[PDB]
Amino acid sequence: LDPVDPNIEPWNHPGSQPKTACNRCHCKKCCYHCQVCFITKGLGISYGRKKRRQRRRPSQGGQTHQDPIPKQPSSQPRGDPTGPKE
Repeated sequence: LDPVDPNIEPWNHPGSQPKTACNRCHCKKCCYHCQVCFITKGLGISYGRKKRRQRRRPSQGGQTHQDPIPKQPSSQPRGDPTGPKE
């Protein structure tokens, strides 16, 4: 775990497939800060996250992030045409 930063850097979704196209729907919103496989396998449950583990807070151009942009989809309804987020 914790290779580059997260396991496969899965903080870049269209907001219409990995979280809408009949995907997982069981471990993505399992009340746990929504980590979705990141620096720790505990899923940010309570091992001691540092937030800076992302090393790309300013990167959110269609990133559909969860911790940095939990505000909304962002860069979707007003940025890149993902699908039904416009």
